[PDB]
Amino acid sequence: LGPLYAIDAPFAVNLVSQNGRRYLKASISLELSNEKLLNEVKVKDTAIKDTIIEILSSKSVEEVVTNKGKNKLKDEIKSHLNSFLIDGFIKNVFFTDFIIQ
Repeated sequence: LGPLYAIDAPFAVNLVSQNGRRYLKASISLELSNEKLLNEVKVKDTAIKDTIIEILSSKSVEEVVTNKGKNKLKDEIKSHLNSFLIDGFIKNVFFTDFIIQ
C-alpha cells in the first residue's frame, strides 16, 4: 500500500434521475503511487473536488447502485484525476461511506 489521502469533506451531489430528485453522499480516499504525490494532491485539492463533482453528478442511480457501477466509477475518477497529476498517479479509489438518498 502507498500513501492514503482522505478528501476530508464528503461529496454530496445530485444524481441524474427520471424519478424526481436523487442524491449521492460519498466519502473518497485516494491511494497515491509515491509520497511526493502527496504534496501535489493537496495543492490541487480544489481541482480534484471539481473533477469528482462533475463525474459523480453525471451518474444515474442505476449506474452507481451495483458494484460494477461503483468500480467503473472509481476507474473514471482515478483516470481523469491522473490526467493532470505529474508527480505520480492515483493507484486506487476507496469509498469509506457511500449512500443514495
